[PDB]
Amino acid sequence: KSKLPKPVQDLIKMIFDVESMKKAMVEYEIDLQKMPLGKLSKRQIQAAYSILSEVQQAVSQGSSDSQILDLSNRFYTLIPHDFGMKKPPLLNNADSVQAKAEMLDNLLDIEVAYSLLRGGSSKDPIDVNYEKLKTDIKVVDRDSEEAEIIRKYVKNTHATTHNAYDLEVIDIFKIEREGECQRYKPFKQLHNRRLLWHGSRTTNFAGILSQGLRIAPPEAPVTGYMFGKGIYFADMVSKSANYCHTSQGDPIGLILLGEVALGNMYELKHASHISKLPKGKHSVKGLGKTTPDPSANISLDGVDVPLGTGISSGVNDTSLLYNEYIVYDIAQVNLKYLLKLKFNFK
Ligand SMILES: NC(=O)c1cc(F)cc2[nH]c(-c3cc4c(o3)CNCC4)nc12
Repeated sequence: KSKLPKPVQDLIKMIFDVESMKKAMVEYEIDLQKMPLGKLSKRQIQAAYSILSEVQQAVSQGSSDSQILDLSNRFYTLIPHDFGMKKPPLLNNADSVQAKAEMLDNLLDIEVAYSLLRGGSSKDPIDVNYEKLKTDIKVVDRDSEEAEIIRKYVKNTHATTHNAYDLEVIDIFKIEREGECQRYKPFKQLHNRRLLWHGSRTTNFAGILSQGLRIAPPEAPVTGYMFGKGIYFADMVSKSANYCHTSQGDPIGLILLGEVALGNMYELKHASHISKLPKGKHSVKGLGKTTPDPSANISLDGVDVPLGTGISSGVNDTSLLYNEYIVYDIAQVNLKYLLKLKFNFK
């Protein structure tokens, strides 16, 4: 006998789905016989990051192949895999290291979700797990102007290059993470506050909601980030929705709208490797060739919502088709909405 609206209950069910957790491990080709979901360890995972860092430093050092193979095997001992016919790829290159690092990040949030679900007896089922997210979740009436702005944002900022799917807003939730208002308070005085997209895999949202958007830990390899270890956002919904990793088998994804206090944006057209920021700068803006039409930006409770159609930016010589935004302090993010999206594939 649960009191939450059904869409909120359906959200709680999808994010605490144990079958989805195991399926994600299977897709990563983890050996579940040797490392079940119930044995995932934050300490083992932390050590796995560190080994990936040693591997990364040894590609760049030009170390012996015996030293590299040995490090790559230590990683596979920490996180056992089952590749069937092929061999476990040697971890001897940036792209192999980044793939295992992105997987470790996903694994950590899966550990957060499952250890939450298995943590500390007369309340309704969906409601006890809802409380573990420490997030107030309310459904946004579809008939509201609130909903109308959000659907125009989604409709107008789908990229032309991301032709593989269309998007339909199923549910719009307004969320308030416990303690995030207070944590965000100092940065509300930063100028240039923007409502931006951040996509992630569904198996990440129990961790995202209970802990907020986080930065990769220092043990993690420095390779693989266009703008270093930070929190990344888009102003084009499909650039973030690509990060849901949804498929035809599971075509439902979750995407966040976060208020991000950008302040004075360090504008860059190519990969730069300071995670440090210049004095007076509070964020990085990667400049894309296409940007939402600035004329159609609107201000909503003092926050810019760039809902315009993508138009040429005039920015030539950039590695980026579309903008992105990075902040390096987790307190610069106040999560506002969680969208349940339907992907209708080609
Ligand atoms: N999630 C997003 O919505 C998103 C939106 C953007 F406009 C740019 C992004 N870049 C990344 C991202 C994730 C990882 C890396 O970059 C580097 N390697 C580790 C994992 N995410 C976004």
